[PDB]
Amino acid sequence: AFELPPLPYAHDALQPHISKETLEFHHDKHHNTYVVNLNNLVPGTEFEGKTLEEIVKTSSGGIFNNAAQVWNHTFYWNCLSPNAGGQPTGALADAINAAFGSFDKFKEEFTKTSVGTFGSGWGWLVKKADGSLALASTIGAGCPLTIGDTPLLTCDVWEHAYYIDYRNLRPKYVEAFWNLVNWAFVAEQFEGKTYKV
Amino acid sequence: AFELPPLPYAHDALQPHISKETLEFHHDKHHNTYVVNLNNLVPGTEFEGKTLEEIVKTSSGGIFNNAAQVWNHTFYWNCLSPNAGGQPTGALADAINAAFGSFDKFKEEFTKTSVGTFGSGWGWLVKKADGSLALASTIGAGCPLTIGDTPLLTCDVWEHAYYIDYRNLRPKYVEAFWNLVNWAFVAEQFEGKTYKV
Ligand SMILES: [Fe+3]
Repeated sequence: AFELPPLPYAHDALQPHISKETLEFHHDKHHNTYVVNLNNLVPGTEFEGKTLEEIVKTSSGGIFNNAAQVWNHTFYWNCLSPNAGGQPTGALADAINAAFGSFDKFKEEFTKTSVGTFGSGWGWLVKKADGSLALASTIGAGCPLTIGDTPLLTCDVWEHAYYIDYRNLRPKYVEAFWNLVNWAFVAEQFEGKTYKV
Repeated sequence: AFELPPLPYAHDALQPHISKETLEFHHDKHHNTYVVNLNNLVPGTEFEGKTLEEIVKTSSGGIFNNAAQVWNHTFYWNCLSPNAGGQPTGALADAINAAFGSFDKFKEEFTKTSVGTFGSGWGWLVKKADGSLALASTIGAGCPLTIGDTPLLTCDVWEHAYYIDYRNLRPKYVEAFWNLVNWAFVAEQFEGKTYKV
């Protein structure tokens, strides 16, 4: 059955941008719940052998909400890391600077897309089927995988992602998340070995 | 312009079911923000003279999300109170026991409807146009007023309504909310002077 992927870093590794408490709750409880619920939902269905990506790509209803949320969260943890942040270099940086004009202007628009997500949702930086870059905002457990797009970066805006550390100040959370982005991971997604399982 | 209604009780009046901190944030900040945004949104539009209820009933988009969230919150604060909880008596109790079988089974189903709201939303107990009782779950700022139904009771399940006190334990929040319900207010809505502003 599906399993909860260990955190790619220590629980206190992302301080002081995201507390250890936030990670314990967000990863140990919330993420875990989605995993548990997915494992209770797949038995006896046509999703019994499929892979996470496979399920979120063909499922709907409650199976989807949980499957997509598990993936979204695993992907999300990888988009972050200690001693990171900064900017992307190489082809990624060119794709961004060419699609958004500059990295600072990409952050501006990525921030607007995230913060402007009404309610529970996610902010995304994706690569379309034509290799072009694009921003997307999903609500709930919405995942770019279902539109054939390729996720390069994501930002969880569900209130539990930041309430402990920023309360209602969602913008201050997004701003501090920039200091944790794992551009190496984003780059890998951009063009190379895309994240799976 | 629209104003933020004072809390019907002290900020620490609902302890220990809902902390004073939760009320200061939920009411003083979140509730207030929806008010402030509504006031920036209505000027120059066709909602310039209307009432809160009028706006949430004929608006859409961002004007709606803010108008309905202001209403939902004001209504919500009234559905709670110190030295309350218990059960409804009279005609309300009859309508409940007749629609749900018993008050305990109504709580079961109301709880299921609330907790089962995926993401940000609200749990409701309404009275349809044919006087029958019904449960509803809205996402985001969804309000039963727009369906011509009559809200009797509501439970905010946006994570900010309980994260400070229960974190991811939404169920323990709903369970503690029952100890705060102001049934007199719910009764008023059931049949009589319905809430205004
Ligand atoms: Fe709220």
